[PDB]
Amino acid sequence: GALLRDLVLGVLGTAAFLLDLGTDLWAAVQYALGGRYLWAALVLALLGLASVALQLFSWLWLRADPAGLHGSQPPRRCLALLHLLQLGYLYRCVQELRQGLLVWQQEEPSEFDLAYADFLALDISMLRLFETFLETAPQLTLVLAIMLQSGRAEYYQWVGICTSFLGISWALLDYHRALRTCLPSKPLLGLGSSVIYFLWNLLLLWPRVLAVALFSALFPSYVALHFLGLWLVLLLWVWLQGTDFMPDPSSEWLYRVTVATILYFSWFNVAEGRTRGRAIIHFAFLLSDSILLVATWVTHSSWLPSGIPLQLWLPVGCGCFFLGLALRLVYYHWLHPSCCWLPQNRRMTHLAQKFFPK
Amino acid sequence: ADVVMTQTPSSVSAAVGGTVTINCQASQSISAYLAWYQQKPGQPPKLLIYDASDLASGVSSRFKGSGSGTQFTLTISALECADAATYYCQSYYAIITYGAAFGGGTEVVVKRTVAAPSVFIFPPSDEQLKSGTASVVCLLNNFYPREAKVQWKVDNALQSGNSQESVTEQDSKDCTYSLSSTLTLSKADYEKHKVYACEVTHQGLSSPVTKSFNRGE
Amino acid sequence: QSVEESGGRLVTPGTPLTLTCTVSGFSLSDYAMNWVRQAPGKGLEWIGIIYASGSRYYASWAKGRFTISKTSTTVDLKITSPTTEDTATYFCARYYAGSDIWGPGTLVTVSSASTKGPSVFPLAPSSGTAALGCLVKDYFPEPVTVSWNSGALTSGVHTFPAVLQSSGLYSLSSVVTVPSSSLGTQTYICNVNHKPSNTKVDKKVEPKS
Amino acid sequence: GPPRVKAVKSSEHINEGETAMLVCKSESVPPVTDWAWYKITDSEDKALMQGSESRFFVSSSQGRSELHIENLNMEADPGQYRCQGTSSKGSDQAIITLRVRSHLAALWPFLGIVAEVLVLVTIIFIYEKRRK
Ligand SMILES: CCCCC/C=C\C/C=C/CCCCCCCC(=O)OC[C@H](COP(=O)([O-])OCC[N+](C)(C)C)OC(=O)CCCCCCC/C=C/C/C=C/CCCCC
Repeated sequence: GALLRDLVLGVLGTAAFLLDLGTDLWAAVQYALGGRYLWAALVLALLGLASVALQLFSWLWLRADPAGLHGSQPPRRCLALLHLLQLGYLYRCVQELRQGLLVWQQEEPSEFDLAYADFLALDISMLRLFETFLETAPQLTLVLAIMLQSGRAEYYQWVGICTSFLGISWALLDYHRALRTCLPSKPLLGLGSSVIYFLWNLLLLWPRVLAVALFSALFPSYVALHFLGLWLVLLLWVWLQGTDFMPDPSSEWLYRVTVATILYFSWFNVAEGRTRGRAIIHFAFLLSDSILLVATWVTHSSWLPSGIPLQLWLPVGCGCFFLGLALRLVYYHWLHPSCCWLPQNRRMTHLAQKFFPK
Repeated sequence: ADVVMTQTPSSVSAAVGGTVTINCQASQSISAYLAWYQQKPGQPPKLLIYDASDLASGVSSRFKGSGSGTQFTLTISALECADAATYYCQSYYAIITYGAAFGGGTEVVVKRTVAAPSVFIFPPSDEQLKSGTASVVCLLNNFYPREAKVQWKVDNALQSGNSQESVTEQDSKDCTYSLSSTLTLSKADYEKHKVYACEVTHQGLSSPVTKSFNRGE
Repeated sequence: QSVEESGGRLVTPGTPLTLTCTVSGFSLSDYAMNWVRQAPGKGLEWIGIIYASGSRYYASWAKGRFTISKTSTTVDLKITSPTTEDTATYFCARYYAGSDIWGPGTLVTVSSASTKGPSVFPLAPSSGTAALGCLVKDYFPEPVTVSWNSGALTSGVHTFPAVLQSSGLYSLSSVVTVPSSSLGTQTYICNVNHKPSNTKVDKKVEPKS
Repeated sequence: GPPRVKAVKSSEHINEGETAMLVCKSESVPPVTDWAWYKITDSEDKALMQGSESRFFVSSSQGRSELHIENLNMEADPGQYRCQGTSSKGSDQAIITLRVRSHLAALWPFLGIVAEVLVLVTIIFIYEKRRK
């Protein structure tokens, strides 16, 4: 039943990704055909940048990959162009889907083939996490800012925010699933731990997105400077920190950039094993920035059209923040197993080991 | 720098008895110094609301202005057919420094029930031929919605580029439209062909209506 | 309390032009006056304002291109160098709170073409309600007024807005629907008036045998 | 009877460099023919003459008067203004309070942001470079 579960979950995940991309393109087309071209240009640029980063990540991973992945129907030469054409992610998805389908169809495939399928699933999970924090979060913030600024919310925008929510949920659940699966003996009920992890992560992530959206709608010309400054500071922090995630040392600039970007929205373990120090510092920084943005919105209150109910969304945001903090404390202090320390996915092992210090 | 007014949406529709809203966004703080105007086609505009909320003299209570700062909104209720017109906002906050720029305009279209168009055709008069030009007129009368397609067929041939359409605004009494299509041809071509038809397609027509005539007959 | 503009006409690009707005029922020393223009089928552009004390303020885009002045009873708006982009209807408006009292407006056309009288042709009634009308074709510049039976027939009168033609002259038709039994007994005459060419034409529209 | 005048906005909050427009209105009959604006000061009220410091403007019509103050200053402009209308049957007054917001409060999310960035960089740079 494990093979069936893995294949169905992978199909659901790829379907969700496809849906997110489709709704994003639909919203861009709607904006372009209905009016202002700046919104369409912004979403197109954001999507392109996220896609370029993902393609570079996948290409670098395949290049660094040692002897393996021999079931590559497209020639290595063709593979590079395929990834270059923003088709590397889709290639990984279809590769995992085909591998899982073949494994399931076979009466009992060899453990080597099973391990290969697991390797593909772990790699796609990592890419899903990077893709969600690099595209869904910025897209969600942009959509919310556009809605709060224009004042006219549409069905396509509502569908886009709901799809973004579903994508973030699946991405976080799958990432925690992989992290807990890379640890030996699986002694705890991983489904519950993954559910609570995703719950607190999304509960504290949403308020940050809402705050950034409010700031963007109140001062669209300062978002660039604000994001660049915070992103540069986070990048410098990562530079001061240790990073040995992928074999290529020079190519790690992409990893540090992605880590800084994901840190700009939530918490993502970087390295070492000392916790409660950097997590607390990060939480204080995030809280201060969110409070500052909220204060700016309050100061320039009468500056947006009467669209989405803010006197109703804000209390929900504060409640979600409190609930997320409580659940995060519960999951970290008590419900957090560590367990200490054939192709084996060393990237996932690296992350899991740096995620479970004890 | 002159204050620029951003009036949205460009068009807005509602059924008889409904309610519409229009938003005007000022480039800077204008406090409560925004006036609303209603301009009907041809006639001069008419002041509806001043100081962003005070109703003008002799104006029905259906019009209600709200807002302040940089965001204002006009709302109409129990929409009658006599409300079909273009509405404009205008800032007058310290005109000596920011001017009094007007809004882009908001065409308010009432949505009545569907009405089939009465089709009539008019051949060119002998005097116009004496002059040396022939104009055939196809008149679509008292219909709704506004979208309708008129097609000119001369000896079963589909014409294009030698005709001109004109559409009137919504009637104040029954919210209906009227449209004229004026096919223009020289004397020679007019005498060349024989049968002239006007294929009219509209939502209120379950089948394309074709009014036609024969030259001479 | 009312106002009435005058001075609209056709002029060649560059020739100056002065429009006059005559108030009635109030003094110009106790109220300000605005000048607002509107291009054909466009929105309203605010041109300028003259206060009661005499201070004059002009819109940013119109600085220098216009000049406002006033006497004890009329307000004058002079255009120093009209361009093709200066053809529009001009309204004068009393400024109290916004602009309450407005004028009928005068049309100013700036083009190189010359004036041309209108040609009127009858749209004979077809053969329980018949339609018939008058085709006002090949005239310039705007506007032309059409009335039925000296203004005694208004119900069912549809005057279509004019449209630019290939030749560059305007054309429009004025149609009207009437009871079919009245075609034999009631005389329908259309009265077209084109002030820019001083052309008055009363054309009867008789039915066809 | 006696006239009754009231302000359109009893309290306003503008910023320096711009131009405030205070306006009083009245609907009594006979209408208010003449209007006069005074600025309240300690123990005395000073008349506001048109053309003063090339920045004041008064535009008065029957029953309505606008006071335009150009180039809002942080020292002399804020305060209380009194509009007084004198119809043939008497006179009335209204009080409007004007505050001038400065660039200190206007550029609040710029200084705030750069301060937070500075604090963050110092915190991490001592927490890692030397403390860690
Ligand atoms: C090589 C360098 C790479 C890294 C940097 C590159 C990109 C990252 C940053 C992107 C942000 C772009 C900001 C664009 C600024 C210019 C906007 C503009 O000129 O106009 C914006 C438009 C204005 O509208 P208006 O005139 O009506 O405003 C009237 C306002 N008032 C009423 C107050 C008068 O308003 C709007 O568009 C409102 C909506 C704005 C939405 C902003 C979303 C920001 C999202 C950030 C997440 C980014 C992640 C990047 C990750 C990269 C990983 C590699």
